Amino acid sequence: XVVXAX
Amino acid sequence: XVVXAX
Amino acid sequence: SSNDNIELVDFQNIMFYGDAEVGDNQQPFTFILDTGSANLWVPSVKCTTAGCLTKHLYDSSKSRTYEKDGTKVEMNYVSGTVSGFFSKDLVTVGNLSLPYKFIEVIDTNGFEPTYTASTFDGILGLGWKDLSIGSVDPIVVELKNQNKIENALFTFYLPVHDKHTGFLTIGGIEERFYEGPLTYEKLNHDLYWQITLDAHVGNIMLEKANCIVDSGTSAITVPTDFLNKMLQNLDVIKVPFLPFYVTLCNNSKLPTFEFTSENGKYTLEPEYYLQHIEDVGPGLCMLNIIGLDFPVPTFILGDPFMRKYFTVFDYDNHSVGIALAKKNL
Amino acid sequence: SSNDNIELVDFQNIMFYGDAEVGDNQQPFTFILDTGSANLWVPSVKCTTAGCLTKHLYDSSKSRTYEKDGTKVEMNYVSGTVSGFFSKDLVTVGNLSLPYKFIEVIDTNGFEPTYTASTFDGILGLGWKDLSIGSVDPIVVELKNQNKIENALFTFYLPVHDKHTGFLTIGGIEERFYEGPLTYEKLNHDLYWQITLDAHVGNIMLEKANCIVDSGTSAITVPTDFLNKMLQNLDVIKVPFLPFYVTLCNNSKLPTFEFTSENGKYTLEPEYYLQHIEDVGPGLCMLNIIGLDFPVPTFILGDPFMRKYFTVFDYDNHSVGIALAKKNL
Repeated sequence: XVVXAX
Repeated sequence: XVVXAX
Repeated sequence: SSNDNIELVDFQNIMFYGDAEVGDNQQPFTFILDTGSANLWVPSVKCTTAGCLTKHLYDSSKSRTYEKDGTKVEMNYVSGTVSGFFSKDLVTVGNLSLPYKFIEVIDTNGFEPTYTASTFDGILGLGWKDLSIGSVDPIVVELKNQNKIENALFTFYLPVHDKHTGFLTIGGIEERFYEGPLTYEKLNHDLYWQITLDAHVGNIMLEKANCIVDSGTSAITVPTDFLNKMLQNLDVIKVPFLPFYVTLCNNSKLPTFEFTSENGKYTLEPEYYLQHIEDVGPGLCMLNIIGLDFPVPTFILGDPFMRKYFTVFDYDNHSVGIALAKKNL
Repeated sequence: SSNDNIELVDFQNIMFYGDAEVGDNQQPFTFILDTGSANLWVPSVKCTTAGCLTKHLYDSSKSRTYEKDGTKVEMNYVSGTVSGFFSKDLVTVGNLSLPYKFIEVIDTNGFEPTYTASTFDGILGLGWKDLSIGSVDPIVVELKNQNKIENALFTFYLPVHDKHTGFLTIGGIEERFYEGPLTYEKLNHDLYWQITLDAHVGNIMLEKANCIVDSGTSAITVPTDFLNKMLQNLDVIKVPFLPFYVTLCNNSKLPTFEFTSENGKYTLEPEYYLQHIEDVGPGLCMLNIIGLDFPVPTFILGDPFMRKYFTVFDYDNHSVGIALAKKNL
């Protein structure tokens, strides 16, 4: 897996 | 996994 | 003989590749031949990414038939993105050839680590025009319009590791590739090669499911909800924080997919869809059924389905033909 | 005591959650507390999507301090997307509280399978304003601007499953959480908590790498080229087409990550980036690492880094403080 913002 | 177009 | 055949090589019973050429000189390339997309691309010699350094690269200055365009394109897939610019050149598929709009890719990082890990150079899309970027008419459609082939159709007989190579056949159907009847399913849309089938695994049913037949997908993909229901009947091992599962390959409780239409019944047993990981443990497999939610409930019948079933992709009749693939030629 | 603390509980041994509240009636929610984003969102009672079924839901009608906005908004993460609309209400973190703009999420289908597979309700961003959608001042910045805390900083001490809980501390630094001295690294940009460090693993070096300290990332994220070179002769199995890297836990070749500045040296030994997968096979581990390319070569120092190192996120001084976390409180 989980990778958090663009 | 691989999933090919949008 | 009489149809244009492109030999296909297997990669670990999980994907396959076939070669084509670009430019009037040779310049060979290895492609994922992909019914789930509608664009051709090759890594440019102007690509300096770490991925492209291991690949066969397309030099446009080595080709007289090349004609510049330069319009910027970003190609998006479920599994990543590549970018570049449109070019045009002689694309040779098998013994056939035609001037064709394609993409010279110069950035591949959005397609890593898959690109570097694999031995293909590019992707050759085999979908419908509305799926393409830059409204490109499909190769097979243009070839029949130019009278190089009898029918605007192509055919996939997939390779099976330790058994046989495969073929992409363009222009006609060859009986050598299958046993029993072909069954035709009408497309529900001219976009992906997408057909409507009732999908069931026991009492888990999704009637009139949208089913994309996709040679560029390595898994069977199902709605996440559908996968969750299937997992309730299994005791497989989830990989920490990844949507992947490990099983013994001989787990007798693993599901057999059943896809049914008015015209035919198709089944897909664990032997076809599982990904063996013998280098991790004896008789170990990845489940290789992936949850993927489209706006409409959708199954991607990827390579695992196509390894069992010979498939005919018919532009003229807007259908997919399905027949049991011959176990060996 | 003196600073306010949110207790943290591990999720599946790698991520962690903490609780906070929205509304003047203190509606509680479980959050990923995410230094890698800058928006707060909670699923609304107005949510219609399947992922909301198991979640705590925010009901604006039950809170007197609710202020309507309704501006539609999509929140995009590397791992998925949620959408809904802006609202304003009292947000309570610890027993600190403030009126705050947040997103009422009504559609979670773009965040599956993660959302349904997890037990958090929402995400509470702890990054900088420029990373936000809707130009939202960070909670900890606003709180200091409103003079509710001494220092515009917060602190992470991560839980360890069998051993101890963790804490998000707002407003001050507590010596109990770390041993030895804190070392401070200045942000290269006020966006993510991103600092410049030389990254060294094999004889492989990436000088002046952008390193994002991200509590909402479960892995160490590494440039794909760097990862590929890292793994060359390491006796690690990459399962074809998966970000799934399998090794003997006791593999003697596994290197130690070394991130350095003029100020400090931070290492991540195999014990910190390996996850046991004994149920897959005896003595097996997976590398909790993935390849991910940003426009600039970037490492995400996610939870595995923060599990080893106590971290201070200092808005006033635009820096990250790093010290070895105490093994036990």
